[PDB]
Parts: sequence; C-alpha cells; structure tokens
Amino acid sequence: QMQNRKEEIQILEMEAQAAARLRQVMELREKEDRQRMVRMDMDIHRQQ
Amino acid sequence: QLNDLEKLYEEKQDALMRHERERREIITYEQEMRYSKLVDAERQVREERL
Repeated sequence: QMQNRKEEIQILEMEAQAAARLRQVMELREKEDRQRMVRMDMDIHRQQ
Repeated sequence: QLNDLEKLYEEKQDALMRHERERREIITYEQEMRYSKLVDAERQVREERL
C-alpha cells in the first residue's frame, strides 16, 4: 500500500489544489456576475 | 579411552545452523531494509510532486 498510497496521494493533492484555487477563482466568477448585474442597473438609471 | 569422541559431529552441523540463522537475519539487514529504502526511493518522487 505504499504504492497505492502514492497513487491516492498524487490524486488527492492535485485535487486539493481545486480548493486552494477556487477560494479566489469562484470569488472571481461571482465578482464578474455582480458587475454584470450592477452595470445593468445603472444602465436602467440612464434609461430613466 | 574416547570420552571426547562426541561433539565434533555436532559442531559442524550446529555451527552451520547457527550461521544460517544469522544468514537469514543478514539478508534482512540489507535486502529487506534496502528494499524498504527502495520504497523511500519511490516515495522521493515527493520532491517532484512538491
């Protein structure tokens, strides 16, 4: 199982990067979604 | 005349067995242990993965 541990470990640690990166990446997608929605509302204000 | 006839026959066989018991222990000292170190050699992809 030292070999099977080696296999699960490389698998785990690369996957773990997903949490390490998405704590800032997921944040970005939402920031982009927010700006999109915000720009709309100001567009509507200009429609006034 | 021969109170010391015995012993010599066993000495060759016994010396052999005792040696052999160690022979088995000996291969463990290096073959099994280096095989264990092989596992470290395999583990020591760690630096790459790091």
